[PDB]
Amino acid sequence: TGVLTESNKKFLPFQQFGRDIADTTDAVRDPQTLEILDITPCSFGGVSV
Amino acid sequence: IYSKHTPINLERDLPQGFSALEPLVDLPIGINITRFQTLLALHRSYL
Amino acid sequence: NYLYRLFRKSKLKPFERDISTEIYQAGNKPCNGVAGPNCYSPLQSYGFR
Ligand SMILES: *[C@@H]1O[C@H](CO)[C@@H](O)[C@H](O)[C@H]1NC(C)=O
Ligand SMILES: *[C@@H]1O[C@H](CO)[C@@H](O)[C@H](O)[C@H]1NC(C)=O
Repeated sequence: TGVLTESNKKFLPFQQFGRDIADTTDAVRDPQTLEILDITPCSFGGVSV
Repeated sequence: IYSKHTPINLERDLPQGFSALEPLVDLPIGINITRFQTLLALHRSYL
Repeated sequence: NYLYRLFRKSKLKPFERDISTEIYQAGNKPCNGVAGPNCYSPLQSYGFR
């Protein structure tokens, strides 16, 4: 579950998936359309009453 | 199979620095390989 | 028609096929590719009835 955005990450042709510093995927390469979709978790935060 | 092409000057063929080898061809073979040999090309002389 | 390898020098590795129809040496004495005492063929057939 996330927001898919355009990416400026120059993926190599063999590379499909992505990851970040803590080995959490930051992007995916779609098979049907060969484009890179950056994955960002949806907005959240803590509620204090 | 991983490969890389790196231009080198007139110095030691195995040069310094890093040239990472990109994954080129991942062949689905499933056979036993224990020995290998290099193939060369030779031209006919015609003389 | 269905045969299994009863005898081999070492255990196989994962996803490996062995089709070599060579003799096995079960004793100290070399067998030299000829059957005889303590020299048996590795492939034996199943008795399916
Ligand atoms: C279908 O996917 C392949 C890659 O698996 C791609 O080359 C091709 O353009 C796609 N076809 C369509 C109509 O999107
Ligand atoms: C491949 O063959 C050699 C000899 O032909 C054998 O010793 C070796 O165990 C084989 N590899 C595997 C994974 O069984």
